[PDB]
Amino acid sequence: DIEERINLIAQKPTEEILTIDRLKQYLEQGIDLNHYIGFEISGFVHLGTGIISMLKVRDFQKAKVKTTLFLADYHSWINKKLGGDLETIRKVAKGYFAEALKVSLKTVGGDPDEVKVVLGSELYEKLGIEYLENIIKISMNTTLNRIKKGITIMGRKQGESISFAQLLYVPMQVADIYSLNVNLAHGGIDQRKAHVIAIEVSDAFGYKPIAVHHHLLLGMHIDENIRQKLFEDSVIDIKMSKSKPETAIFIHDTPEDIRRKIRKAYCPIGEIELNPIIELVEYVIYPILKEPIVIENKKTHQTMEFDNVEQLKEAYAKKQIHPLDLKEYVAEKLIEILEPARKYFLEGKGNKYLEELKNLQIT
Amino acid sequence: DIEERINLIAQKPTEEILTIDRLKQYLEQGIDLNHYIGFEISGFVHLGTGIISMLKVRDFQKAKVKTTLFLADYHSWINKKLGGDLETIRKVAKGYFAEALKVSLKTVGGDPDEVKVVLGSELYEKLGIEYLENIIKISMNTTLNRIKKGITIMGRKQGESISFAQLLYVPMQVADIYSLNVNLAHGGIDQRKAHVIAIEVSDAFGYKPIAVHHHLLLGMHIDENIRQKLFEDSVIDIKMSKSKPETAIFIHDTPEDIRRKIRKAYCPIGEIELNPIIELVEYVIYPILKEPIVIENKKTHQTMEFDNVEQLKEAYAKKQIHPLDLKEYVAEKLIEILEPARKYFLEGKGNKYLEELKNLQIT
Repeated sequence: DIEERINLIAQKPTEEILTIDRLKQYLEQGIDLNHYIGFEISGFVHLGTGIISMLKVRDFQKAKVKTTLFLADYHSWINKKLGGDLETIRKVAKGYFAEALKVSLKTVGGDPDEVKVVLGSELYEKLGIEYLENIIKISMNTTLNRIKKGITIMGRKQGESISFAQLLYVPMQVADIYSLNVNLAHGGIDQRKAHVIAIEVSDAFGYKPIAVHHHLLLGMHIDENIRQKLFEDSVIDIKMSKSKPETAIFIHDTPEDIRRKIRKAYCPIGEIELNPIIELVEYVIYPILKEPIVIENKKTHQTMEFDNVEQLKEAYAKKQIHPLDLKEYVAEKLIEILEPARKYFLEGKGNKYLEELKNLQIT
Repeated sequence: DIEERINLIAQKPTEEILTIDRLKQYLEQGIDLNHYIGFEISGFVHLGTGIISMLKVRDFQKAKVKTTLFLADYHSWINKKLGGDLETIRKVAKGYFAEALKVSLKTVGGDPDEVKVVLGSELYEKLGIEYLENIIKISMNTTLNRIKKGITIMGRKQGESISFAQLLYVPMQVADIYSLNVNLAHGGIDQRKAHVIAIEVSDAFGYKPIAVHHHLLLGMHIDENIRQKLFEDSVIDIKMSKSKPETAIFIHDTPEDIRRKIRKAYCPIGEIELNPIIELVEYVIYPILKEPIVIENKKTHQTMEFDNVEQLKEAYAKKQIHPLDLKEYVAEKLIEILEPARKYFLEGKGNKYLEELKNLQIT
């Protein structure tokens, strides 16, 4: 069973695990894996922040680990998110953002009742001094350059204007992992540097936490020629974010919005290296539902069935699949998947949080 | 009476007050002045750390302000003081260091029962979240360069090896002032930068704290030619410290030790600009007891009476006072002043803390 668990933790949404041997030792000795993932409360919940993260949380639940959803309200308050008002960030956390992550977990096929939602302020108040001690013990075993290099954890460049709270962010995040006795730290690949610092200070806590980083799902508009020829990739990268609404596919977007956003997305004829459409197939659609991928051509009336995403990338490199039919298949699949979440947020209980907590606070 | 209070807060041990107008506005409106002074628990208590600081605490008590002695155990634990063990630093604080500052306050002529001794850990545990919030609010309104320049608060150079906890020291000290609602921040002139940062973040706390900095009492051995020709003064300065025992006059030193340390001290013939002996007269002896300064020459059998330290510096510039007679007068005066403290620490209750808490912990 052990290998099935590792495969289950190191599945397709996973991009990198540090380290697979440490995870093997942690299962050989019967050790119990605690997991959380940090979420800055910023903007609506889209596919990259919600679906793929919950795809991993569910994959962790099947692997019989403990899962936890962490709402870092202080980390968002440092980055001046949602107007910089702490009370505003706290409601979206306790209200809109938590219910958004739980319905996304149920949508991808997880149990929202089995995971634990922990707010940052309540955790720091519960521990009290132990949190500040962990911060100092981390800061005593790390350098300023390492913290000044781990700015990409929050999605900010090294050249952008700074504040000492943004530097304090990094030991605070490392303190979050140690405070919750988390053995399996999880997040995006942009959250790698802070997790590496956590392993570097395991001497002051008694255990090395294993870091798992999923694939940062890539936005629809990479039509801008940010050609990457080689810090360089970390700064100039662009992904599905919240300042850019038209390139973002939120879990509560109208089917018309999903169609018009998928349609205007970047999709070359045979290119696969940076296609935002096949990435939705590889990291969102197929991981949610593993049934064979069927696209329906127009010019030829035959359907086109592939057992797995590798055969799709084969056929797309051979220019056998027209981009409009792949786009129309992705849009329809995303509509059928998100429709439960859309009903909650637009037609059911979720409307109170989405309509007011997020929009009303916006000036 | 107002001017008598300002004179009483801005007396000879005071080197600089920021700002005298702000202190005048704070007394014109009847505002109440809260005071603390931070103490890293490091080494024995000598004249610079104990006597002159308590001379100001007593001067503050006469000015009818509230006084508080703060034992920054986390700040010493960051600087790896006393072996870096938190529990060891906590006992000297609760035991040796607190009783040392209180008997020094009673020696200079203050009330040890009127001041409040506050430990850092107990304060941070009492406030809990409010302390961490204040730290973030300070760090959000300050830059990294300002914190990277305020390293001299703990007595460390910019070029020396660093740790992120030493940088976090500075917003923590600013958070100490705001957490205790301190309107009159007090310390050495080396503690000026952190107090300036506190005024710079008064926007996030609702009041500008007034900073008072006393004269850093200067060590016996400045015979080394650290000639200062112009950061430069802050790095290369040398003062009465605890790594250098022979240049330090502790409050519990044997009269033989005080004599042999005063005797080998630096004392030019007519120079006054850097004489460690006249500084003991100007900032220690005369402020404690304001009776006319009487030195007794040997070659001429006449005594030499001066109303105040300015006339001493006049006569010393005229080479009318031989350095051995000034040294023998300073040594005898320091012996008669510290003898109450010596009895407590060497012959009375203080021996248990001094003999064991400090020496036993040393390996």
